[PDB]
Amino acid sequence: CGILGTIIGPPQCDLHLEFKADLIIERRNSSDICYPGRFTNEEALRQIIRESGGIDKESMGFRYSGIRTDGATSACKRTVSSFYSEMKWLSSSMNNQVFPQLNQTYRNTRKEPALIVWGVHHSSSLDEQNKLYGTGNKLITVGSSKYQQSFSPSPGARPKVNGQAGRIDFHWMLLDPGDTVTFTFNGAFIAPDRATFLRSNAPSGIEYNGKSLGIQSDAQID
Amino acid sequence: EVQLLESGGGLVQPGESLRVSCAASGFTFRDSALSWVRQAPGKGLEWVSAISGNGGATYYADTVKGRFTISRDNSQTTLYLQMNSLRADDTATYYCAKDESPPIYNLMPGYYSTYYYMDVWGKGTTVTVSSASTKGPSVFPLAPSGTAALGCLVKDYFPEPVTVSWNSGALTSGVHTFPAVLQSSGLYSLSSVVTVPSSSLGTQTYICNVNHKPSNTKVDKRVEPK
Amino acid sequence: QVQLEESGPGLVKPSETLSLTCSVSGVSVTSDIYYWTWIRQPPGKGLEWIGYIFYNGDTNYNPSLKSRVTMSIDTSKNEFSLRLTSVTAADTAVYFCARGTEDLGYCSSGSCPNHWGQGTLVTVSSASTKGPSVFPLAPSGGTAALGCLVKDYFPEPVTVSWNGALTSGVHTFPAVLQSSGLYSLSSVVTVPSSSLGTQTYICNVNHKPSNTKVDKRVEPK
Amino acid sequence: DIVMTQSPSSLSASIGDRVTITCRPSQNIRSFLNWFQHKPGKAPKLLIYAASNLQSGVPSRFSGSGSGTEFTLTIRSLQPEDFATYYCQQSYNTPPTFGQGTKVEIKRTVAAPSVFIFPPSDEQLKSGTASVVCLLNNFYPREAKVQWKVDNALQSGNSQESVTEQDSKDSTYSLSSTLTLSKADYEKHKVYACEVTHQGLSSPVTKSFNRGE
Amino acid sequence: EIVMTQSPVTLSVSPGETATLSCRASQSVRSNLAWYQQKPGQAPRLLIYGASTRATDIPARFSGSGSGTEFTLSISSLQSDDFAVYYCQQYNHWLRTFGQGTKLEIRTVAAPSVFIFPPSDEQLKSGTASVVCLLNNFYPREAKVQWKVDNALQSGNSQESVTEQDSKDSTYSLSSTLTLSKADYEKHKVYACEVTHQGLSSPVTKSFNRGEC
Repeated sequence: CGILGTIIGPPQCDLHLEFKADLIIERRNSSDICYPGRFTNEEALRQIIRESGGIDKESMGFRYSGIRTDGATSACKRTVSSFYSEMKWLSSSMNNQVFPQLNQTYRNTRKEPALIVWGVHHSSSLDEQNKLYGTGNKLITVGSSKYQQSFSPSPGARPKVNGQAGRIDFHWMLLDPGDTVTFTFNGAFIAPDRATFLRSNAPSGIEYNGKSLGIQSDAQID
Repeated sequence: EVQLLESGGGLVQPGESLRVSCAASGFTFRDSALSWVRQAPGKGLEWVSAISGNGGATYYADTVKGRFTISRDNSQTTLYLQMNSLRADDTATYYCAKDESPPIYNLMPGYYSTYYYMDVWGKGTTVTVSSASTKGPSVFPLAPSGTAALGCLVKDYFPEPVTVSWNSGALTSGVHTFPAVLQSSGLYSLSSVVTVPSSSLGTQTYICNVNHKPSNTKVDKRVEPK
Repeated sequence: QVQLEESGPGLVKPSETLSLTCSVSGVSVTSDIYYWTWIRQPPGKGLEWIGYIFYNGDTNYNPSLKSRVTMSIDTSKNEFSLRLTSVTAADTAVYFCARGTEDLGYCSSGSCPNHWGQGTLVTVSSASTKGPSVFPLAPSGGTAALGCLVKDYFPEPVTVSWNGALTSGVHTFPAVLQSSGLYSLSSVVTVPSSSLGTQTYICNVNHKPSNTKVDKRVEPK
Repeated sequence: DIVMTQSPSSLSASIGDRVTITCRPSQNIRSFLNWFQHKPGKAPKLLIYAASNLQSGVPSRFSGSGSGTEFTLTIRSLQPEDFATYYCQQSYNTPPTFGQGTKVEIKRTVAAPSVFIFPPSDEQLKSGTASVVCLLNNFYPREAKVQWKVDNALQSGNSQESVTEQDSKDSTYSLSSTLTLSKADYEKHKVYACEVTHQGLSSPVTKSFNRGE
Repeated sequence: EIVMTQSPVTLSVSPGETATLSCRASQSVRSNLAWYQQKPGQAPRLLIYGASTRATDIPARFSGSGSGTEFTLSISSLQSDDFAVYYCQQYNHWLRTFGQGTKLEIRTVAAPSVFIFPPSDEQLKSGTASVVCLLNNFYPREAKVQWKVDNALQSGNSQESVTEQDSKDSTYSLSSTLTLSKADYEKHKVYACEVTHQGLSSPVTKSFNRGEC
């Protein structure tokens, strides 16, 4: 397991989705991702997790109407082709069908600031974007009271890793309590299913396992 | 000019003694240190010892800690090295080397500065320690059978070296004289070859001229196609 | 998904400027994520990376060459280019153009060219261009051989086809440098002896630096 | 400025054999290492990216492994089309740098050359030079010796050879030898012969022609 | 009492390129460290002393660096006359030690030309038989010779030596001698030298039959 992978759930990180730890050990050949991509602010994101205490997950409550949400890939095999455990891959539900302008708002009910992660998909070919998300301009915008940014796919071939020319890029935010993150997208968007909550921000309500040290080690455990 | 000249050396039976001289000539006022460094053909350099001022060294390597002793004669400006109880592995080309130190060290001009680097090296004297017993070579043809190769095998001699020329030095192009190898008998063997036009075999005579000065032996061997 | 064709003089005189162009097909040079790279390989030596350029203007050149090299992208012609000043014999090399895709999860910026052109040879020399003379290799237990001799050209390369139609059985030999300082090579093909009386064979010898095309047809002495 | 040390510089292996090429960078480069294949006259091709990812169109007999300071390209059952020079390339810091390359040659059964001799064309003789060409076609292994004889006098110094790279389908070589004479010397002699010595010929083969017949 | 290890044992660098050498030393050493350029048949010559301070009137292309344990020596612009062997010494332990030595090379791969020589009748009358195999003018230096007598691989009864890189063409040559008693030599028929080298697509055998020519 790569550490960042605990947040979004590749098959690797299946055991450690809701782990509780005083000491966290990263390992060298670990891969944060099943389908090739990289986290924005990656090194900064891990340092958060190492000292988290572990993480608790709860569903963001999103529901969908007319879309394929069950997107699967050769990259996330898991008995049969699959995806990130904690996200949904959204597709047109009929090939080459232009994707719906949709909006989502999720609001941070809990006292601890939530961790939210989302994806932008850069399709293997200009064709594949079309097949997947329909045709025309693609825009994704993420809005929070402290955060707003807009993302667009830049579709092309890239060197084949894990058998995929396509890439998924993850962007994350910290959401204060009582704050709404608004998700608006016409496609190419990988959606959070679950919010990540640190355990050292818990109220001593027995999830709470405070203040871990994350190390990098080649040694066994004892 | 700071050159020094090493005299002495030669062939000695194991267990014997031998001292090598080093005429320190030139810029060296001989208030500076001097050192000995030996190297056997087929091996790298190895520092042997050092001398300083008068009797300040007393600096010998662990290999010769109880065998070699270093003398200095400033009146005649010559450095010595008495090599007693010589063993087989002592066969090497003993180099006499100058010694220089950074000017911050060497407080008193005569005594030893414990940080020296050698700058001016000598010509070197070869010392061979065996139970051998000088022997001249046998010379055999390596007969040629557009371009042909021919040569001479110079076998079963001791000690090194031998010299080989072709046609009294009139033939140079294409000549390769190889390093000698030491056989289990303790004698050396080497080959010298030359490549020549195939068309020259029949008109042109090829003779290898072999000189082994240690046995004052001299052989010319005509190499003919057979 | 992209094709990359290199072009340029082939012969440049010492101290002069080397210019090369890469014609790109299949994608646009105005794309935000691709970068365009040159690499070179001197005869019998290793590959040497020259640099990359992004449409947004970001470039990086090998420090061995940075004070002499520039690159540019021509959006109007869908091309990108190499300019190398004050050349010497050390710059005689096959020059390859290449495309890569920015992929900072797996690669330093601009450092993984993954679609290359086949390379174009540039010779730095004061000698003049010379077109080849092309001579036939006429045929003598079932199979006959024939070919064409391409003699005395400069600099390299020549290309040879037989008829682009006859292709199976073709061998075009590496050029040899003659003592005169000019190159020579042969191209051969194996064919049925039963074919020598009735069917046509023409080698086409083409040498772009001398703008030469020479056709020889081959047959019994 | 990272130095890539590839080994061996060259190797020969039979068809179907497993081939291994190693690359050792001068500092740890994690997985930022690519492998390229370069076949004669074609564009260099990226085979493996980020140490182990097979590129599109590359056969699965090719695999990359390793990380840090030691990397391996394996070709599990060598085919004639795999004749090429292979290079490792680090993408860890700028400038990207390449290994010095590994030339992979195919071992196959002995194949004797077919020999052909061509007299100079009359068109060239008007230039004052006569080129006589001898062709050795489709042989293995690479040694073939070509001796020229003009009225049975062995020639030296007045010929040049050229050899093709190993063929991508049958793994053979071909060789041309060109004997160059002034026209004046060419017409003073009669019999022109190319004599070929090679492991596939039980004794040497001579092809010859008579000037002016 | 303080060992010095240079790396590698020998390196091949094209003329003009920079050749970086290594001088790893057990235990700390910084104040005193001297580099030397011992050309074959000559005494060593001082290049750098201390660590980076070069000797008097030596070219500026010789650069020195290092601290405590790891030490390097880089030759900026390489020349064909730099085919010498390089060494490094140290302070102090009141006992200076030298390094093992690094051989520096300066061309196109070249297959050996291989010749085999039977023993002379003169030698046989003295009771011994030396069979000599010559591998001439090859590059790079790595080459293997195997001896067979009536197809049986010989072990323990040969010796070989290799010339310094030839100044005139940058090649190497190698002589191997198989030594048999007269009685043994006269008991067998086929004497063969088999040569393996990067420039040869297949190993080459030269042989003779005793009592035939």
